Amino acid sequence: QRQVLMVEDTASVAALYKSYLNPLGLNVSIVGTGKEALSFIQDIIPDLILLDLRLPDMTGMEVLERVRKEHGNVPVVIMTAHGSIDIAVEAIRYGAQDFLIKPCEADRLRITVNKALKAESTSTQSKQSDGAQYQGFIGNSLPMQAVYRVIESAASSKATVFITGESGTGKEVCAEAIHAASPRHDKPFIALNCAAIPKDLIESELFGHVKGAFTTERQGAVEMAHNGTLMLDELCEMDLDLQSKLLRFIQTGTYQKVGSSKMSSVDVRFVCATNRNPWEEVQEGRFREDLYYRLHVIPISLPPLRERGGDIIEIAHALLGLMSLEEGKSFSRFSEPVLRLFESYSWPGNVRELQNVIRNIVVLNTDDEVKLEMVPPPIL
Repeated sequence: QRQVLMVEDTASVAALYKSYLNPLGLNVSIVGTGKEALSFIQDIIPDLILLDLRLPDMTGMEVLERVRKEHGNVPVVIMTAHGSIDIAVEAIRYGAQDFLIKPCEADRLRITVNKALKAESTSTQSKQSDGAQYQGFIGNSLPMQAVYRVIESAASSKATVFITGESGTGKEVCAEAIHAASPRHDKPFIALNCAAIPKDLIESELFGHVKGAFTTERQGAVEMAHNGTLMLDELCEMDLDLQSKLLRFIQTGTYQKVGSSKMSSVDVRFVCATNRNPWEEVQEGRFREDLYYRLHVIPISLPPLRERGGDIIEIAHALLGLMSLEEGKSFSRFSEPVLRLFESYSWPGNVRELQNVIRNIVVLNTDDEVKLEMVPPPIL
């Protein structure tokens, strides 16, 4: 059983976060001081440390320093309030793997923990900027609460989940949430983006191929995903010929590797996503109607940023830390007039536009605080 050490001196928060992790079937140990965390580690090296920056006997940075003096590999995820993004960024620079903005929600914590444990000891590869909060999957606006509700109900079912929403609204992270809350959480999570692959290769990427299939026997997504979750992202980009083979695979669980006539089978739970209107794609003859009704079982609609109220403040704070790290700067807060302006703007490009705007600010300015004079058009 994997071990997570939670260094958290607020007992109610530690209990809440431990309850969030219940679906993952882990051994979670709570300590409330740096002394007790370091004592634990002398005996048992955990598979992950969740480390609050604020502790009664020493700072979280001091814990991190003392851990890294003897343990260079154990993953550390920092838990921080808005007010300590400056310290969270310095913690990453010193040797921590990611930071989580508090308060945290159940799905975001499960995704972060599951990704940190699988990265160490096989799912689709992941890095820091792939973290849930940077993709917009953070906050407790009513529209997001509706998403979390469906994830919780659906995760335990094998029924296919069909995710819609504009580009950059959190659809891929929503699929990771389903996986982490499901009984398949410890099995592979495989995401294939159907737009990211050329058409002459996507059948091979999905179903594998044998040696000399086209100008050695490689394993496709369906095989990598066996007993786990297969996510088909940007699914409406798939061509009609491949759609017919996908429908056959969904119905029968059977497939052929490219270049082979041999029949193979796997057991996957399906999630898919599109930023198109899927029924419109059916009406226009671009998407098979039978495939639509086969897949459109448990629908989830991600709300755009303009419908999510105060969530934008949380995402912006996460991204300010991420862009400071990426661009070698030390921004850690926004002025209140900047935040008011971010709340009034409708973000037509959703999280990608938010990332762009914050990156532009961080590249062009050197400050600890984002001020109104830094905000580009068309925001102001």
